[PDB]
Amino acid sequence: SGFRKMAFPSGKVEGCMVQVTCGTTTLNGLWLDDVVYCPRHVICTSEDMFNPNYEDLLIRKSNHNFLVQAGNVQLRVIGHSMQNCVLKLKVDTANPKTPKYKFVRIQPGQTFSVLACYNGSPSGVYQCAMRPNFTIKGSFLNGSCGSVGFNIDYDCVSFCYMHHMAFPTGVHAGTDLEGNFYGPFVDRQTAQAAGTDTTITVNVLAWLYAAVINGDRWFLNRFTTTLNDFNLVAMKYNYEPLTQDHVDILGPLSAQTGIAVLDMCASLKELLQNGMNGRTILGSALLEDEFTPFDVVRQCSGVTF
Amino acid sequence: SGFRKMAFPSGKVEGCMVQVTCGTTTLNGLWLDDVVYCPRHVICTSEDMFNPNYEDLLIRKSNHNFLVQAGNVQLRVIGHSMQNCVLKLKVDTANPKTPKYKFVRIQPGQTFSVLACYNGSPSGVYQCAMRPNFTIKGSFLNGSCGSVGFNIDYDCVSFCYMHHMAFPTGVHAGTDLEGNFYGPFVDRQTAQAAGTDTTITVNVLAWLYAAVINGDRWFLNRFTTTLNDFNLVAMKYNYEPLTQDHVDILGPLSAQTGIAVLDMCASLKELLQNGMNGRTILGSALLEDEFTPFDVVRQCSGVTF
Ligand SMILES: *[C@H](O)[C@H](C[C@H](C)C(=O)NC)NC(=O)[C@H](CC1CC1)NC(=O)c1cc2c(OC)cccc2[nH]1
Ligand SMILES: *[C@H](O)[C@H](C[C@H](C)C(=O)NC)NC(=O)[C@H](CC1CC1)NC(=O)c1cc2c(OC)cccc2[nH]1
Repeated sequence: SGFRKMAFPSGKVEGCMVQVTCGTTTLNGLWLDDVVYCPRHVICTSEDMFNPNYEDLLIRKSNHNFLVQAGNVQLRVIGHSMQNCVLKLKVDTANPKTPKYKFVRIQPGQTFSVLACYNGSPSGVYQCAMRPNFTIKGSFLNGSCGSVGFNIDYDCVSFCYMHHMAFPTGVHAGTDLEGNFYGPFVDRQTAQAAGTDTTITVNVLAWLYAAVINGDRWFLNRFTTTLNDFNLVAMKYNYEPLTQDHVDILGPLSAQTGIAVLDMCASLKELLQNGMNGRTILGSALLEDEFTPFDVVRQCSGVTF
Repeated sequence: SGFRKMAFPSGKVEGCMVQVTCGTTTLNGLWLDDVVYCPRHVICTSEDMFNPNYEDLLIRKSNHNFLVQAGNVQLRVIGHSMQNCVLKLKVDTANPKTPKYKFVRIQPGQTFSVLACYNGSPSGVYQCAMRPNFTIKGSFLNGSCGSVGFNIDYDCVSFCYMHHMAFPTGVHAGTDLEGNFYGPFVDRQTAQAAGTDTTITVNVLAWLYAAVINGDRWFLNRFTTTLNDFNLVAMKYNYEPLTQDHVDILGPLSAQTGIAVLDMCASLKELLQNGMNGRTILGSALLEDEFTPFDVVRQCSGVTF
């Protein structure tokens, strides 16, 4: 009953957040076993940001130049190394609150929860989608770098995002936990254009299925379409093409609700061509594309962790 | 940079969630010190729901009739008592993860985070507002009763909501943790009309201030209004009257942005009378009223817990 943008419970990730200070810069790190993972630009100065030689800057630094605090406890650094755009700080204490975890590189269209942190301390949690242009629309202030994004599956935390930078228009960019950026961005203060974003078609369809499950049906029309004729309209409206793999992924939702995927497409096609005409869908006046099919099923069947 | 509906980190509340079983019914409870708090209708049968004598039903029950599980650990019940619509189960073990906490009865217009739980296990977290008609728009399935809503202030969890029931239209109702319902509802399966809801004016104004802080200014007009002429338009549009206490509460936001509260009102008045004309505000096509002034300041100044 009801449908909300829902984040994963954040307690397993809260117990892993730490503060990392090198010189004047303080940001957040992720403490798993005896390793702290943080963005490498913590070793930069204000004037290094425009073109840092990260490898050279790291030469200057010794283990003791890294202050790592977990709450009020200082963690002794005993090894440091770079992996892509992330720093790995080996510490002499293993995090006793380490959950079962994996590092995963997510694909565009997938969603995850963000635990926004400042000074090693969690501020809030919200749900984000990795946009087709490899950005995310989050809420991050100065000092938020090192905040992570994650999914939970029973007991396993799958970390998929670490925050590195913000751009004009509330656009945020980051890396996986192996340090590789999503999309063509660098941890450098230079002109960096995010590509044009598009709407995640399969997530819109998922959210329409969620509307029917929850009672909204005014938009269900009397038509059907082929896959090809739908992707002609999607491209005109800056929607991702719908692939057969997407059709298969909506399968279980189609079976629950009795609406074949291509009938939902016909209903979507008319929403894009005529608009909503003042009406709302699940309390929204815009088509929502930040729910995956799996997000819908979770919320609607009550999957716990 | 960016603005999102943001929940509090839920880890302090996760460590308090337990499963309570009496007979066939299982729901969630909140374990603080040596006490478990849960909705009293856990002692009901399917046919008792229409008109339960809760006091009489509780006579039948003994301490051992209550199964309380925290994860895989069974907690021994050693005392039971009713307080309004909540049950208090004294247990022989004190929750070692009890945070600093208070029980608070919130006022309409205030927001809080909900930790939706099933079988004592957290499923997700999201942010809700207590509507003027004393309902909330959440996402709750069968088995969600006992899930709680809360705010966090530095280290203190202020519990303000416990979930008891759902009504047609994704409308949800519950109690404070002293067991008293918000609004005129009873824990009975009978016809129960929620009053007409209205829009929380002061939260809309807060969210407009958040838009200006974040860069959206197209809606700022060249006009001002008095308090009285604004409340004439608000009432026509099902908006709560704006009180001087609300004007004072928006004070700090007005000072940050340089927009006097009554100028924002003039800008709001024109949005209500002409609509948005296809435009969006902070990525929304509807005026949003589930951010308090304090929610805006938190998100925009980076308050941590
Ligand atoms: C890390 O705390 C910080 C997070 C930012 C502040 C956030 O989410 N809101 C501010 N990251 C940060 O400042 C980046 C620095 C490391 C990558 C080197 N830089 C930026 O985020 C940044 C650079 C630019 C820019 O360069 C030109 C133009 C416009 C905006 C911008 N933002
Ligand atoms: C507790 O798990 C459960 C939560 C519900 C199911 C939820 O959030 N989605 C289902 N609470 C529950 O079922 C309530 C029982 C205790 C108060 C006695 N009852 C209802 O929620 C309820 C009663 C009615 C009704 O009576 C007439 C008409 C329409 C809807 C309704 N819902």
